[PDB]
Parts: sequence; structure tokens; C-alpha cells
Amino acid sequence: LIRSVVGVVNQPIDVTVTLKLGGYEPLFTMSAQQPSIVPFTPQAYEELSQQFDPYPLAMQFISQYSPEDIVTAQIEGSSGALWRISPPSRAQMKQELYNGTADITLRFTWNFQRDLAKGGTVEYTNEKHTLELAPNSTARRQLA
Amino acid sequence: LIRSVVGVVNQPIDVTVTLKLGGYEPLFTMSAQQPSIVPFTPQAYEELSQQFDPYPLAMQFISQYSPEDIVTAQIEGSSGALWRISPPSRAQMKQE
Amino acid sequence: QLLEGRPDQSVVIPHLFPKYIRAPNGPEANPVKQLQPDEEEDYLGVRIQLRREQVGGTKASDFLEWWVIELQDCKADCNLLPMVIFSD
Amino acid sequence: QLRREQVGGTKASDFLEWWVIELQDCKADCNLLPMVIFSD
Repeated sequence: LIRSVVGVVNQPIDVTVTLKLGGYEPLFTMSAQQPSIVPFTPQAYEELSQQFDPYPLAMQFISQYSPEDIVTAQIEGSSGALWRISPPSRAQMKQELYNGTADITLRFTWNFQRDLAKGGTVEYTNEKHTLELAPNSTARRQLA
Repeated sequence: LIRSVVGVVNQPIDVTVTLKLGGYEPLFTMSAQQPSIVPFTPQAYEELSQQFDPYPLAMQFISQYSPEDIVTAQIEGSSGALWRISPPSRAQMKQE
Repeated sequence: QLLEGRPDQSVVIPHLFPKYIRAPNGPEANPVKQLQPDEEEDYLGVRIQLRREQVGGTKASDFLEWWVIELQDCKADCNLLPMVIFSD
Repeated sequence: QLRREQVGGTKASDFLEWWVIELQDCKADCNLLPMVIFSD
């Protein structure tokens, strides 16, 4: 009995995402709060199931994490705040992007903030996604 | 003795408040740091006591949390920073 | 009307702000039920203020906006909100 | 997406800039990104 445990789900109350370029400043950052956090109803759970029905690994992985265990954040892409940029930083952005043939990477990161009444141990779990871009390439050119 | 514990108070060094509307952006946010955090002196604790003195529940609840256990933050109402708003967000604010 | 543009004018925020709050070592920090038996009725209120700032819709974007809070019933400390917290 | 905003280089500083993200393959929910998370 001391080993029996109820699989109480811990659903993060809040979620935050940020999009940062270089070591200078975040370009963008959102936080879907309550109404953009939709927990899956059972029906959405079956929907996820048939969409990945042929693949067995997907079925077992869904079969483990119940509909209450899987949620979706509707992060507002366009509902931003003003992206302030110190003009020195802006100028160096442009000059480097235009002639500086160095390698500059984004720092795109996600944090999940848990209910803290539902436990969850650390309740600010987050992971970073840094992927280097290509100089002398149309990606950097269009960014500039 | 292993069960005896001193009631050492834990006073928050910092406090923050925010005022946000919709899922779009915080409209306001303040943080009283040291000098706007006034811990109560025993006289202030007494003052809280007589103000709610008729009520018994208030009296016991104050009698539990010592003056060091109760503090007040003087959050600066007007001393904010610029509230930036992406104009798309502003327009949709207004239209809705 | 505040977010639109016009002379100074307040809002309708009907006492959502509880005065006395308690901060346990618990995961969160709840208000005080005994000091606020009436809950929102015993809570205090404030008004949003948007102070515009000329620089240099587009004229509205020109002005700099920032939300300003001030006690609903304020006499002399209008630029300061005392909030009681209980440090357990 | 960088949406500029007239107020009043220096003209670039005049416009207000803010990065905006949109799904690469977006049809009707262009102003919203669904991101699935697994709450263990």
C-alpha cells in the first residue's frame, strides 16, 4: 500500500515561449495563460489516436498519457508587445548581417509553469533550442 | 527536543504585483524592493490589534502572527514604466 | 475610453484587491479569510490611469501610454498602495 | 513579421518594430499557434 500511487496528472497552469536572436535581446515572447491552454477532452484524445493510428509507438505513447495528461497551448502568434531595440544593437545587427560573415544562432526556448498545487517538483521546466544559421545564405539575407 | 522548533519568521525580501488584461500583455507591474517593505513594529502590531479588536477571529489570527510575522509593502502606484503595446494588439483591444 | 484617447478619466474596478494577505511556506500564498469574510466586498479598489506622452491612432501611438493605479478611496497617498502581507 | 508603426535609420527608429510569428503552412488560424504539450 505504501507503494501504491494514484496517477494524479499535473497540468501546467501557465506556459511561456520566447524567440531570441543572438546574445542581444529577445525578439519575441508569448505566454498563453488560461483560455489558450485547452486540456484535451476524451474526444480530442481519440482524435490524436486515429491520426497516428498506423504507427504502434504513437499508440502506446498516447495510451500511456491520458487525455488529461496531454494539453495544447494556443499561443497568440501576432498578439505581441513592442519589440524595443537599442539602436546600437540594431545597427550592429544590420552591419554584421550584411557583411559580417560570422555564424549567429537563435535561442528559442519553452518554459512550462505547473499548478504548484498539483505538485510537479520543479514547476518551471524548460528547454532551449539553439540552431545555427548560414552566412552568405538567403536566410540571413531575408532576416536582414 | 528533536521536535522542538523555534518560530523563526521568514520575511519576503522582495514582492511583485502585476495587472494584466486579456491574454495579450501585462498593462502594469510593480515591485517594492527594500524601503517600500515596512515590517511592523510592535506598536503597529498593536494598532492592527485595536482596529479589529471587537472581532475575536481577527484577534486570535493577529495573536498568532507576531509583528515580525506581518509586513506591509508600499507598492508605488504611479511610478511605473512605459506600457508598450503592439498596435495590432491595441486595435483589436479597441475593436473588441 | 481610457485606451482610446481623451482627457483624464477613471475606470470601473469594483474593489477586487484584498488588503490583508497571508504567505505560508505553502506552495502559494492565500489571502486572509477572517479579515476578509465578505471577500470582494472587503477587498479594496483602484482606478486605471493612462497618462499620454507627446513625442516629436498614429497620434495615439505618438503618446506613450502606461497604466497607472490609484486607490478608489484615496486622500493624500495617491501615489502609493499599502498592501498588508503576513510573513509566516 | 516586422510590422512598422509611424509616430509623430531615424525613420526606421520612428516605426515601432515587433517580431510576429505565423505558421509556415497556415490557412485560417494565422494569428494563433497550437502547440501540443504532454502534462505528465
